[PDB]
Amino acid sequence: RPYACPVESCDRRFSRSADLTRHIRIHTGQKPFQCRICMRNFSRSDHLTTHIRTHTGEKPFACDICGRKFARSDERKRHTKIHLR
DNA sequence: AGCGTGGGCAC
DNA sequence: TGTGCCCACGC
Ligand SMILES: [Zn+2]
Ligand SMILES: [Zn+2]
Ligand SMILES: [Zn+2]
Repeated sequence: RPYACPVESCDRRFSRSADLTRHIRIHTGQKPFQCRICMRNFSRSDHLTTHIRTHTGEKPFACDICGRKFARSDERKRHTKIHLR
């Protein structure tokens, strides 16, 4: 990991500089992506997309066992295991 | 549960 | 780099 975060209080190191560039947003407080519905700002475009589903009710991920739908794949993943014994 | 949000990284 | 997934933790 050649790329160290230059912020004094931070000890994170990255394999790729582009990842350090994304990381630095934490320290600069930069949130370039805004939700046009509630005007909230987010650090990443991926997180803005899933956030928008909280407004639209879009839930693309259905449980294979019971059909319950979720906005995110990881939510469905956390859910499916409840069907275990 | 609902969902913010960082880290890894494919493309 | 931008875009956007998986994974994982947190409240
Ligand atoms: Zn840092
Ligand atoms: Zn919003
Ligand atoms: Zn289910």
